[PDB]
Amino acid sequence: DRELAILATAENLLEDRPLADISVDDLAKGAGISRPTFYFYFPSKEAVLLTLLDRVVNQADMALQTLAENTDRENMWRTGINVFFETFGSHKAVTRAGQAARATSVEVAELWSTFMQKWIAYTAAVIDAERDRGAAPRTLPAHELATALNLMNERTLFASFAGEQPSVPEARVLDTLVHIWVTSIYGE
Amino acid sequence: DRELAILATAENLLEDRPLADISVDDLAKGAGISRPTFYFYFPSKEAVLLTLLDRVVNQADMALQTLAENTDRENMWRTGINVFFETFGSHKAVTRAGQAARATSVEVAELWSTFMQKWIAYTAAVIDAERDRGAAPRTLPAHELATALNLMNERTLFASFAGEQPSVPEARVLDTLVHIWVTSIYGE
Ligand SMILES: COc1cccc(OCC(=O)Nc2ccc(-c3nc4ccccc4s3)cc2)c1
Ligand SMILES: COc1cccc(OCC(=O)Nc2ccc(-c3nc4ccccc4s3)cc2)c1
Ligand SMILES: [N+]
Ligand SMILES: [N+]
Repeated sequence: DRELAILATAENLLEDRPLADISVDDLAKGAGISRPTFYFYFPSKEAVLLTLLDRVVNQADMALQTLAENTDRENMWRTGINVFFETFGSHKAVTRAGQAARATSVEVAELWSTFMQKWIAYTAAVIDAERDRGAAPRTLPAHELATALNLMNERTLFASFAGEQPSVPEARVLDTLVHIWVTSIYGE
Repeated sequence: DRELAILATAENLLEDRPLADISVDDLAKGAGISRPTFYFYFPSKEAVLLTLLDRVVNQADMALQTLAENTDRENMWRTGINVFFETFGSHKAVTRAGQAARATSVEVAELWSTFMQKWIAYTAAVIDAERDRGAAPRTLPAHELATALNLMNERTLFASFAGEQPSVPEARVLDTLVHIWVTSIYGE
């Protein structure tokens, strides 16, 4: 919880500016500790972002697990995509920074990669179940369809949350993604 | 065409390694010229990448214009998405580097942004035409559906071309994207 202070301060500062405009001394100051005391909890400012990102991706992941262990088909996909929209949506600054650091950082890249593989494998399993019960047609291989849908969400939510041009406005992005998932999963 | 030599050399070196592992002296050497002679044609190695990216995006754009000024609906979308797949697919190293430099470079960011807005506006116009002729249903706003489909293609092609994990294998990515465009455009 000097640790938690450092994490909270880094998330607050990331609202204002990028990681590379945040100094260790910045983080230390905000957390009420000295610089060498900072280095006791974290090896670097990049390690702090990694930890923040790790907690955010694990929060989406635990929320999706919760949903899984339990409405119409459209509403089912909408409630699952909404886990990602609300979770990353509630941590935009960390989302944007972890987005950027995937270039910068092999560790940020592998964390992102492991969780995307997990969410894709879970989307493919649900598509397969829908196909085994006769509710969805056997069109594309489920895992390939899942990979594209998941990558679409990653890129489109990142764009909306960053205010990119072009982007879907944040107020319309959930409905946009759900329409594309549902038509592509159930459509022939 | 000392200019063209510098452009060709930079595209060849980008096959081996990132821009930040390529030196001006590298580019100059490959192009058969001195360093100050290099600085006569380009202000920096970043300006060379910008130019390479500019020619690649304009090539996709002119190819899509060609198609536009002229088969079943599935095949129509497939031939248009294929412009992007073949054009960026034929220039992977430049594609990957321009992908990365969007973070690094406001100019790379604006070039990418201008062309994505243009391709989205064109996809929305064709969707609207399909809806005006009664061939597609009026579901999502055409421009929002176009923005998500185009962002999906950008992210999914970049992943396939980079060999990312996760990605759709390059041999399956065109069919994957076309299925999602067609079901989402024509589906209710
Ligand atoms: C920055 O934004 C990002 C970054 C990375 C991923 C992302 O979206 C993934 C996603 O929405 N995938 C997804 C959505 C829903 C489901 C599921 N929803 C349900 C609902 C009921 C039962 C099983 C499931 S499985 C699975 C994966 C968004
Ligand atoms: C690195 O990979 C990238 C990077 C950026 C964009 C991208 O894909 C955009 C795309 O496929 N959009 C697209 C596809 C097709 C069409 C069209 N296809 C036809 C076909 C006939 C008539 C009109 C049209 S309009 C419009 C936009 C791929
Ligand atoms: N949100
Ligand atoms: N290609």
